[PDB]
Amino acid sequence: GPTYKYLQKPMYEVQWKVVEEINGNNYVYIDPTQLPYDHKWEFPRNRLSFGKTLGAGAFGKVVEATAYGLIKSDAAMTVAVKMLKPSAHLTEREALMSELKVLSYLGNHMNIVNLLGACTIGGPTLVITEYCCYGDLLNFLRRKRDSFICSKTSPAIMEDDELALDLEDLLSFSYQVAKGMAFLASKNCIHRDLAARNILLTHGRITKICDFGLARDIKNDSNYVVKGNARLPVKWMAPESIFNCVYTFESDVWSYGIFLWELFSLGSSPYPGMPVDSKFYKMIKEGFRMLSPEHAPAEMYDIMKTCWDADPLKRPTFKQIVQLIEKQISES
Repeated sequence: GPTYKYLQKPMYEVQWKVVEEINGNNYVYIDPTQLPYDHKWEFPRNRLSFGKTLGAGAFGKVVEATAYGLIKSDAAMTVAVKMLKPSAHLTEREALMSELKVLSYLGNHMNIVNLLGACTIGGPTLVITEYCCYGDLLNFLRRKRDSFICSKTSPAIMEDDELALDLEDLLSFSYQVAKGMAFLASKNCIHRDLAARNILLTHGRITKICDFGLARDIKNDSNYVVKGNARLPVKWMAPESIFNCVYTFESDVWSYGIFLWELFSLGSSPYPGMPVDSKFYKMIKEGFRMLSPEHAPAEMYDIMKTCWDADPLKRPTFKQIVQLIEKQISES
């Protein structure tokens, strides 16, 4: 209804950013509304059947659905559908349109959650993406955790996957996520919230980097902390990024280092037991770092440490990380 303050209610926002140029120092981003939309993506909404909710946030949700003829003309497939509230204002719907445009611009890669289609006419805006049957990687690591150190106990069952977790899995996830992020970086794209909770797993134990924002309300997740005017994933953020309030290619790399730590720690939360407050920010800026997880190979811990270099310029690029891990594989 009518309000007497200009500041608009919180609404869904586009999550990933595309960089136009770095003149600094500072980043200038592309305005996503200016990107094209190809109507080849348009899918008759009557060909969707909605199932269970996968995750819901304050503004909308993502649901499991079946789609008929979406990719192969005479076949049904399971997909994930992103939606706002049915009466969402056009300005909020436009954020979903901009998201659709960014996904289209990025293009397809095995290690992201890919765009499959959209319903932008004839009703509430829907974005159709890949369904990842095993859910998020953080939960997967936690369910499978006990099997890493026991070969007698039956591994936790997740859908059809009754297999144990081993070092080969962790090395594979490390490599896959690095490739996915190298892909995003190659398109000048910044994720801003890379973490195990936002990486999904599908058939073949393939990891897919996700934009999960619509599917949770961060007020209910203690890994997001009030810091100034925002609630932020501070334990995954680079110190200079927290201080200057800017997300960069180098701060995504910092996050990948934190991801490697939680990966080889089998789903433990970072800086365990450490209060997140004035003292935490100070200690990280002054050089405090986590030590190696028990299960992390030395070369992976070494990558972690470089991802956490106080100087953003000295951190590896994702391209360089991919090369390093591929060197590991060849020598293995």
